[PDB]
Amino acid sequence: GAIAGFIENGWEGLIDGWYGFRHQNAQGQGTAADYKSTQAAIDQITGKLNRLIEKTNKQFELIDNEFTEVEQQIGNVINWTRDSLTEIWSYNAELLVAMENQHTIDLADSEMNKLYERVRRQLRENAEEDGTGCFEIFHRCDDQCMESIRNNTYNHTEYRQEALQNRIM
Amino acid sequence: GAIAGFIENGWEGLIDGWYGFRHQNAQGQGTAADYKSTQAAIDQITGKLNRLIEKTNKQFELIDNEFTEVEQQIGNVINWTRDSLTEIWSYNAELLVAMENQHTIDLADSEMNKLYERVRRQLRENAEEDGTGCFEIFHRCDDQCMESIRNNTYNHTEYRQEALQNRIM
Amino acid sequence: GAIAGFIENGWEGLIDGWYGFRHQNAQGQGTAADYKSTQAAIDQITGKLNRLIEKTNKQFELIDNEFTEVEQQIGNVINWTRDSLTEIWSYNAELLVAMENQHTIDLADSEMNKLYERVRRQLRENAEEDGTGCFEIFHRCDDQCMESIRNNTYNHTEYRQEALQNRIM
Amino acid sequence: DKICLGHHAVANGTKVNTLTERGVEVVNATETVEITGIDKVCTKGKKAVDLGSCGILGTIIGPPQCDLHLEFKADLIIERRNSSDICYPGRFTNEEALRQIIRESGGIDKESMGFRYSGIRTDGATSACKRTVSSFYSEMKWLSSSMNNQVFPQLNQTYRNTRKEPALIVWGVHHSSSLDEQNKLYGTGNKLITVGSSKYQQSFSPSPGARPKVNGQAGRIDFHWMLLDPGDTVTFTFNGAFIAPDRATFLRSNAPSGIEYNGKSLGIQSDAQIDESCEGECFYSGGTINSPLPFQNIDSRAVGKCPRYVKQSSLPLALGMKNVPEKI
Amino acid sequence: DKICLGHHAVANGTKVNTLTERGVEVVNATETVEITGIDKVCTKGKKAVDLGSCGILGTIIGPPQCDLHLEFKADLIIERRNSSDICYPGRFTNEEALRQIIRESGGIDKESMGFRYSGIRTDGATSACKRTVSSFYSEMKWLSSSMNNQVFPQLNQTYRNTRKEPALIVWGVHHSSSLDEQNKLYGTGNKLITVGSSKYQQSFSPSPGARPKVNGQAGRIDFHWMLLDPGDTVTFTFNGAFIAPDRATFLRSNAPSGIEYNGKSLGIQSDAQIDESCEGECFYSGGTINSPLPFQNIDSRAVGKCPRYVKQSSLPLALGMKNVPEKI
Amino acid sequence: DKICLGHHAVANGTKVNTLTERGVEVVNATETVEITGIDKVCTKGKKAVDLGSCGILGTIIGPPQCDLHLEFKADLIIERRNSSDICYPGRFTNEEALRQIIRESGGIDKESMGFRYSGIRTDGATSACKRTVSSFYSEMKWLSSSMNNQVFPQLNQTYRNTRKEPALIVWGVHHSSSLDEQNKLYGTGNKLITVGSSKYQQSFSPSPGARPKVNGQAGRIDFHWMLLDPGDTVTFTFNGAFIAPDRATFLRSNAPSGIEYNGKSLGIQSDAQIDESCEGECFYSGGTINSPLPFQNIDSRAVGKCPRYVKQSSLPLALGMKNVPEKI
Ligand SMILES: *[C@@H]1O[C@H](CO)[C@@H](O[C@@H]2O[C@H](CO)[C@@H](O)[C@H](O)[C@H]2NC(C)=O)[C@H](O)[C@H]1NC(C)=O
Ligand SMILES: *[C@@H]1O[C@H](CO)[C@@H](O[C@@H]2O[C@H](CO)[C@@H](O)[C@H](O)[C@H]2NC(C)=O)[C@H](O)[C@H]1NC(C)=O
Ligand SMILES: *[C@@H]1O[C@H](CO)[C@@H](O[C@@H]2O[C@H](CO)[C@@H](O)[C@H](O)[C@H]2NC(C)=O)[C@H](O)[C@H]1NC(C)=O
Ligand SMILES: *[C@@H]1O[C@H](CO)[C@@H](O)[C@H](O)[C@H]1NC(C)=O
Ligand SMILES: *[C@@H]1O[C@H](CO)[C@@H](O)[C@H](O)[C@H]1NC(C)=O
Ligand SMILES: *[C@@H]1O[C@H](CO)[C@@H](O)[C@H](O)[C@H]1NC(C)=O
Repeated sequence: GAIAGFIENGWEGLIDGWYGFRHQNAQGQGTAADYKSTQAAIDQITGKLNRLIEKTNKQFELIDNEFTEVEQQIGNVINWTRDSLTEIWSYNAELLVAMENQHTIDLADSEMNKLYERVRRQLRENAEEDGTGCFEIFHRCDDQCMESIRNNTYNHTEYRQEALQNRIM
Repeated sequence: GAIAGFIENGWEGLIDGWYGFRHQNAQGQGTAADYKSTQAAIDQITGKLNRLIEKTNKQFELIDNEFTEVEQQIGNVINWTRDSLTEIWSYNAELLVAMENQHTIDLADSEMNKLYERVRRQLRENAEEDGTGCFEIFHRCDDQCMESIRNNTYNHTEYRQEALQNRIM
Repeated sequence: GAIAGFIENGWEGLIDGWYGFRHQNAQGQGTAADYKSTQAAIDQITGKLNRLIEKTNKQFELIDNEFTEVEQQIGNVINWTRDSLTEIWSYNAELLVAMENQHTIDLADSEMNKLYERVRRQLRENAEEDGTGCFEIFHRCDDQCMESIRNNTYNHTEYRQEALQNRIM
Repeated sequence: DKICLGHHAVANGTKVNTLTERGVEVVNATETVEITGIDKVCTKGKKAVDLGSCGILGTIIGPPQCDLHLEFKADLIIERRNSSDICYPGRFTNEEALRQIIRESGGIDKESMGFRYSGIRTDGATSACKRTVSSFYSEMKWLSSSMNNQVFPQLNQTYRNTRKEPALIVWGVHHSSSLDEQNKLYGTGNKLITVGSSKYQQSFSPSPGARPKVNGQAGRIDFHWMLLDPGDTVTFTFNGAFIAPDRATFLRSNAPSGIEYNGKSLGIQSDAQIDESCEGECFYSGGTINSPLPFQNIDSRAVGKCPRYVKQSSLPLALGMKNVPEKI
Repeated sequence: DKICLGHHAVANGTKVNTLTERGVEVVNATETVEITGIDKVCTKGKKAVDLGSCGILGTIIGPPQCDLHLEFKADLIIERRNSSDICYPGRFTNEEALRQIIRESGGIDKESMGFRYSGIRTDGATSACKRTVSSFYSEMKWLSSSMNNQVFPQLNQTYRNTRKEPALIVWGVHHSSSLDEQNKLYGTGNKLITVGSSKYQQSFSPSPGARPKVNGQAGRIDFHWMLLDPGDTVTFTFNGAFIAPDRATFLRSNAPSGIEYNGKSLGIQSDAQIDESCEGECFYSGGTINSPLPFQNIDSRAVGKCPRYVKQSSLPLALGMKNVPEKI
Repeated sequence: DKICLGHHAVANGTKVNTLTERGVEVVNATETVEITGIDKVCTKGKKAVDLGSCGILGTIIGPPQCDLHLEFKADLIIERRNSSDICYPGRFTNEEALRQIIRESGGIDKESMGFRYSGIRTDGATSACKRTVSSFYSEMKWLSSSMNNQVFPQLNQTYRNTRKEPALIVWGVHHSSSLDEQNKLYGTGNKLITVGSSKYQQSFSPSPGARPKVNGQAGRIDFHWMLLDPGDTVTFTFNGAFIAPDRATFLRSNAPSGIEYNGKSLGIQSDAQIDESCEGECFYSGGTINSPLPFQNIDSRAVGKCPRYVKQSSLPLALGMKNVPEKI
């Protein structure tokens, strides 16, 4: 029952946010979703499907008549031109979606690292990376300390010397 | 009046380069733009707007006549085909620009980190990251030392032991 | 005759893999290609050129006749429409290739760092980065230790204290 | 004594394609192709007319069918399949081109061309246009000799387009059932009709003969139309076989905002009923297409403000991060 | 005491373009544009017919040329350049439209329309259709007065489309070399031909005159065709100058899988030989295009399952990482 | 004791769209759509001709208008709006197709077809072609009976294309003002004209009548043209009503580099003046489009080496890094 982070795994457990903190200390185990980075991912995702409209919509009218056929010589060309244009628009939509899709998958990976990098830099010399996306903390960090790491107030000087003795011998 | 780097901020002050070093030490404060990475960003940016030409230019002639109209049955189709093709080329140009634009914005972010990563690796164990994009240096670095960090000659052994005592106790 | 890694250089020598380890220790010098990350790059690369088919192929028939010409008024339009569509498909293929190409070049750079980051995190506090893509190891690592680093079994505790004395004084 | 950074995952996420790879599993996804349509015409907040049995071109010249719709005002105009533009067998010259004008008209306003006649039967009636009793096109006069086999008068008419909007003018040439019937109707000898406008002139002659019996008539009437600029005279000159406009047709989207004006209609062709409760800007033969999605697989030929048409039945769009199921 | 991480490189890698930059050197690359084609028609595993001298439309009405191919069954149909659709000078109405039907037919099955004649020469022969001795179209009868200058009979024929597949019906109008020859052949006075179907009716009259001498004939025969729905009668009525269908043409891809059925052909135009050893799904005037690559620069107008056509002779696709040559 | 890494920023950078996000502020940007054009035709370093009043087709047959431009040599050819191809009312068969040939010709060289006449008036003149005194097309002869109401001679002419370049040949059919005038001019009885080439043959007959009076003439002349391969004879045979070519028209871009040769022109339609000081490769009705930018919003129908046409008035292109304004 040890705990790991994003590197190797996803948390089926985290259910009130996209990205989150999982911790353990003398008090026990906690999980909190992180709001700001969740909203950041979500904001970039919403407006998708509205972006695809407003890029691909047009105003058009009848060139050929279904009820009484126009002349076949020209009629053939209009069908040929219409099918050829559909090939082009089909190619385009399948590509535009695969782009927007590459982009959602990637920027999410991006928001995770944005956050982890923040925390690494925040802990300075008091913590070390296990490499599952987790930080090993060489001081005693307790549920009001954890919330500091999270709420972005962790002051690394308050614990530095403790951590350094704990880290070297 | 403390100084920070790129992580959170841009320097309105840096006006002879794209990327730069801001330092302080016993002597005072200095700012130097960095040439090589500036030129690297700039080289990739120039040739934009020449790249868009040479991808999107064609040679063409009159199919319909403005001065005396060609037959309306065919005339309608040529207008329809021309408008439909314009839809396609419009879609394409707005996408190609949004690509080249995503690319300039991104590769710039890229040149910054290329440079900062260089410097982090260059300082080895003598410095630590505040996390605003700045390095805290645990030895006495002086205006000829700073230029070394910049001109890529900083030898970390010359200052290592000084830095390590300064860093641990 | 010192050895460097990917940062500045490619290895013309590595010829049974895409990515690899180059080491030296008391025993001498060794090079091993890494299989898993090679296969990972290769798998993403193969299926290219099959992906481009299945995106760009169509079923079509004769609209104009080479052997006896159809009427010139319409004949002109079909040539005009066909050339205009070819402009569009040409633009598209040159872009789709330049994408798939940007992607192969980039994901390769990606697999290298995936691997180096793994190893950095694996060595924890026992090694330091020269910055040519190489790790300086502050303990005695020997050909069965090297294979551990590679085969992903390096246990950093077994050597930590040795490395820390070796690193600080 | 530790802290871990993570992202959410779910047990059974949907597969989406990316440029790099195919069928990547992810947390959430949405469809981008619309494939079901509303089989109604969605006319809410729009002013719509269902011609029904009325052919569209018939609105101009008035068969009994088109009696309701002679002066219709419409934002959206719906043609229907079995509709007949004509009561007495004939066809419009430039027919497909003429309708496209009408569909986008906004509707049409009619005013009398002011023609008057001296010595002729103008009340020509046919079995084909029944309407309580045999009748003709509502908007035209059928001109006859006033005594059987009496040679028809060389006559001239000029009408000039007073209004700012270009007028629509339609006229007829009658091809009689037999060489006899032409004689009985218009007298005997050479028959010539000439139509003159500042941009338009042409001459028509009947080519009388039997033709397959439609609506009970071997004879045919052919309609030719023109657009008349303001201040322009159309001159009508004929010795017979001529079907004469009584009224000029004016588009409503050329009006001066003088409350006739009802601008810019979309004319669709639909098999579906009407529905003033639902809302639509895209229409096709099946009904309306109204959808949050940006593509449709439903019909190539859809018209109005429409989702782009694509071959594919599905392209699924990612709405969340890549799904990485949790490990032991 | 060290460990290094690296990637492979080579001395002389190929240059590839990327969106960002041009001619980036890389380890491996492949061509994506196909530029050489197989100059054969690759028919392996396909059922193919080379009409050769046969014009395609000629398969319907049977000149001596098309004798082999009257009832052909084909998956792939190859037209050839000097091929003549006709033995006695004439041309098909809607000709280009007619062929496109045939190319995709699958081939054609023939059955007799059952016509019989009473008092006429039906055995009309010409220098133009030689075939051991002077002859005519295999699938038609040439109808003559049976005594020179004898006025030709007003006759009527009805044929009704029994089969489920729509039938193909072709008929002729003969324009005689001289005003005399019409007289000698069909007698004297007015000549009228009318063709009637539930969707089709039209009337034809000879306009006899000299025309430039082709195949040794100043006279011309013009072919008009129709598609007949099942259960529909085509009625033939004529006082002369009429070339009569003997057989109806049925497409094979409208068959009920009753073993005539050979579905859905692609008709190509090719100058190349045939080859049942090689395989192809894309064809052009030069030969087949079969290639691993996804684009071709070879021909705009290629048909079949084809690589996309592009202006460019090369776009080279990266197959490996960016090449970074080794340093001192 | 510290070192910081930074990038530049500015106070008020421009907003640019990216695929991800809209209106991202950045340090620098440039416009990519060209929206203003040079309202001149920019002909510097190019050889240009302004036909002006001259219709283009008129260059072939020589009305008084086109007197300057009978043998013009041009890289760029500019048609103008009120230009009239004809002095005596008529129209070219395949007219739009004929011009497109001329626009890309390079200009045209003329040489005499060598025709000579025996017993006819060839000097036919009209009020329509005034030119000091009444006159005709510069490049044709008008053929008349030489005595009023005298029946016109059955004549034959053959001209053969000696030159390597395919010749351009134009001829006329005259439809006389009245049935009388045809008689007065060409005598009485049947009138037939036939034109024969190895690829071309057709027969023309006058259909004499009054038509609306243009240029003071009820009569019309219709021009028919052909392209003649080298070594090919065009044979002219006519009993009258025939307007005869005096000179053959040869394109300059089919020349053998024998210094007539001036290859490959672009023909534009423009309302703008000319300017040999400025430079252009793209033209439209307004003027030239010359621009560093790669797109234009100015005109769909622009011709020459042109920027792509796009709906949008602006797409702004980033030229610098994302702008991140400095903080307290
Ligand atoms: C997950 O994706 C779905 C679509 O698959 C989103 O749900 C739609 O939400 C809108 C707004 O309520 C509704 O109008 C649609 O009916 C929903 N469609 C379906 C099929 O669910 C949902 O918003 C997304 N949520 C997250 C967190 O990803
Ligand atoms: C390197 O790229 C080449 C193509 O440039 C690949 O080789 C092709 O390989 C297939 C499979 O054997 C053959 O059918 C083709 O004939 C080869 N083409 C050429 C010109 O070599 C090769 O697979 C790639 N290998 C690597 C390691 O990149
Ligand atoms: C910033 O962008 C501008 C364009 O917005 C560049 O300026 C153009 O520079 C060229 C070369 O001198 C001139 O021909 C144009 O007239 C300029 N246009 C405008 C409107 O300035 C400028 O080069 C870019 N510079 C940087 C540093 O970004
Ligand atoms: C960090 O902790 C030290 C402990 O003395 C304190 O002096 C300081 O104000 C704290 N805050 C920051 C941001 O340094
Ligand atoms: C680094 O500094 C040490 C100090 O002794 C010196 O010996 C060495 O040559 C320097 N240069 C490098 C690149 O190590
Ligand atoms: C690491 O090495 C230490 C040495 O005592 C050992 O106890 C431990 O089991 C090793 N393995 C891991 C994965 O910690």
